[PDB]
Amino acid sequence: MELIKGQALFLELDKKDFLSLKNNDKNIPTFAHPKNQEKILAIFSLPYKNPPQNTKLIAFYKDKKEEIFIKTLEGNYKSEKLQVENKKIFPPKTIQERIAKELKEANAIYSSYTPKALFNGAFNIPLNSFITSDFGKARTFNEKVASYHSGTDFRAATGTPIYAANSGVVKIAKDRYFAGNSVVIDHGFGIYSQYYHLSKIDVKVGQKIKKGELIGLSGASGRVSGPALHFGILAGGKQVDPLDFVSKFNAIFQL
Ligand SMILES: NS(=O)(=O)c1ccc(-c2ccc(CC(=O)NO)cc2)cc1
Ligand SMILES: [Zn+2]
Repeated sequence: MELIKGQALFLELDKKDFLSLKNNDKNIPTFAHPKNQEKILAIFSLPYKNPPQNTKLIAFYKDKKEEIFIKTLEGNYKSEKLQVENKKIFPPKTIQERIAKELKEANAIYSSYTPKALFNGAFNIPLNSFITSDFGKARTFNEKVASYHSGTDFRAATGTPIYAANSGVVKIAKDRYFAGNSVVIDHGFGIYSQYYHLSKIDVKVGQKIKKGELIGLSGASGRVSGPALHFGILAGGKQVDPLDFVSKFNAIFQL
């Protein structure tokens, strides 16, 4: 199979006599195919930075093993040539500490797998705006990816209402260093949506939020480049193309 880096892939497998799905010694969870009852699904993601050239998954069954080969593609992302090497930047220890703390808080949340659907049908757009900055915009130094845009940015003046893209449980609802005022929703199955640089947060941690329900007002908090909404999707343990994902997810979980 073929998958562009920084993208998610819903794998289809026979339900019957299935024991596990592995990638070397790291197990991948599975969930029901909502229409076809003889199948199950698994989300596989390739990171934008340093993906392997290829991947070999193994679906182990009671009576056999079933290999999946996935070729990694570069795709067609925008990329600007960097001039100054991404040298180890030297922040004040107060900022270093906050980033480290927030990294630890985030990793714990993003590997807190919930084995049921908290969502309700398809994802919707968190607002009815347009993309000002695509996902996957890379900054490159001697053909190596130094950094990239982990989500997609919508046009939003400060104070534009933002709504949850799907139903779920709120896991983060606060100001963070890089993200600014952040909302992060667990939709189940390792699927998390992200809403950053808000001017106002209208939800609490642990709160059940419905799709289409208001989560906050867009802002510019922690955003150097002016007011806008940053929308991100983490799934299969990786930041992925949010619109590519929504499209793939929605084709399965429509109604
Ligand atoms: N879920 S997480 O691990 O806490 C997390 C992931 C990504 C970012 C992030 C930081 C800076 C920018 C720059 C930008 O131009 N935004 O508009 C974009 C995204 C922040 C937090
Ligand atoms: Zn952004």
